[PDB]
Amino acid sequence: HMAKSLPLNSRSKTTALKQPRELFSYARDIDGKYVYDDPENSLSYYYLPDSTIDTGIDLQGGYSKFKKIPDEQNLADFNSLLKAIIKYETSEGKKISSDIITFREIMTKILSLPYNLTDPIDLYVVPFDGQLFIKSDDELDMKRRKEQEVRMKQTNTVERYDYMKRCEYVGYKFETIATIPKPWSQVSRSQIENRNKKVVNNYEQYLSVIRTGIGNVKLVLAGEIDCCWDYLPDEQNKKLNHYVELKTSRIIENNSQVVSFEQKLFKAWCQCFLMGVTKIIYGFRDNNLILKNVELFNTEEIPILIKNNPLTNAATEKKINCTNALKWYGAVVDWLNTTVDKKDEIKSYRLKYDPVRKSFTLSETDSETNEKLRNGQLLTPEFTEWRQSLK
RNA sequence: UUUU
Ligand SMILES: [Mn+2]
Ligand SMILES: [Mn+2]
Ligand SMILES: [Mn+2]
Repeated sequence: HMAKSLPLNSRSKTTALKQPRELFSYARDIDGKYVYDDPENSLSYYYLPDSTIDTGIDLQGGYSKFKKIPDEQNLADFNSLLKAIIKYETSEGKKISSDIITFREIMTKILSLPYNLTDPIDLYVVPFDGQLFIKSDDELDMKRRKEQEVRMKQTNTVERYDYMKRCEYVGYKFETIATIPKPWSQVSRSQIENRNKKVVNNYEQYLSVIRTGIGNVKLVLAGEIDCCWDYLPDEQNKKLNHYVELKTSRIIENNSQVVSFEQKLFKAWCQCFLMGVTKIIYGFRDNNLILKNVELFNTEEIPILIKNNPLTNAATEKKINCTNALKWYGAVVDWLNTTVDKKDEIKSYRLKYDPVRKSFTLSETDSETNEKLRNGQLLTPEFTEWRQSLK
C-alpha cells in the first residue's frame, strides 16, 4: 500500500548538536529481572593494570561455564523501560519532555546506515501522549538472527564455528576481567585478583536513560553502559562524562584489517556519540584469544582519526565520514518529527530501510498490529494510565 | 557480545 519515503541522499544543512544528559538509570540483575531502586549499585568500574595485561589473560577461559541469556529473552524491553519512566516521572510530577523515546541501538542503526547499506532496518513507530515510541520489530530480528546462525553453522567448519562462538564469549569475558563492582577504593585485593575465575554472565546490565537532541528534535534514549572510568559523580549533568564502552578486536596485521577496524570503530563512535559516552576501550587479542594490549580512545577524537588515516582512503561515497552520517541522522529524525501526527493515537507505523529496493519508508501498520503494540507489545496499561492521569 |  502507500508509504512515504525519505530519499537516502537526504542531509540536514547544518549540525546543531545538543549535549546529552542522563535522566535516570535502572538495571537488570543476574536472574534477568529489572531493578529500579538504587540501580547505581549495579554499575561496575574500569580496572585493568598493565601488570595484569602482561600476564597474558586467556579470554576464552571459562567458556564452558558461561551463563548466557537466551536471545528471545534479551530483546530490548519496552515494558521495563516504561516502568522505569513511570517511577521517574512520578517523582518529577511531570512527563519527560521529548519528541522521541527509544533505545540507543535503534538510532545507532540509523546513524551508521550510510556506511552499512546492506543492513536491513525494521522498526515500529507508535504515537502516544504527544510522543513517538520507537521499537524494533522483534519477530523480524529473531528471524534474521536464526537465519544468520544457520548460515554460519552451514558455511563454516566446525572449528571456525566454535571459534566464532568463543569470540562472542570473549567480549563478555573482557568486561568481566577489566572491571570491578565498586571503585578501586572500596574493592578488596581478593575481588581484584579473583576476576579471572569469576563465572561470566550476560544477564547483568546497567542501563542509562538520557535526554539528547539534534536540530530542533528532542530524543530520549535507553542504553546499556559497560562501566564507569573512575567514579560516578553526584552532579547529574556530569554522570555521562564518566561512562566507558568496552570492545574487543583482533590485533591488526594488514591493511584489510585496518579498514575493518575503521568500520568497527565508526560503529562504536555511533553508539557512544548518541549516548554521551566519552571513552572507548579496546582489548586487542591474538588468534588464540589471549589479550595482548588495551587501548583507550576518546570518542570526540575518533572523527579526526578516521578522516586522517592515510591507509583508509576511498571514493567520497564509500569513505566513512562522521559529519555526513550525522547529517543523514538529523534529516531522518526531523522527517519523523514533522511527518507523523503525534496526537493521532488511532494508528501505528512500520519504519523500514530496505537495502534491495534502496528505500527508507514509513507505512501504516495493520489494525491487529497497532492493537498489539498499544496493548502490551510496546505500550503497557500501567504506562497509559499513568500518562492519562497527568491530564 | 561478536568474525581479517
Ligand atoms: Mn555486560
Ligand atoms: Mn555493553
Ligand atoms: Mn561493550
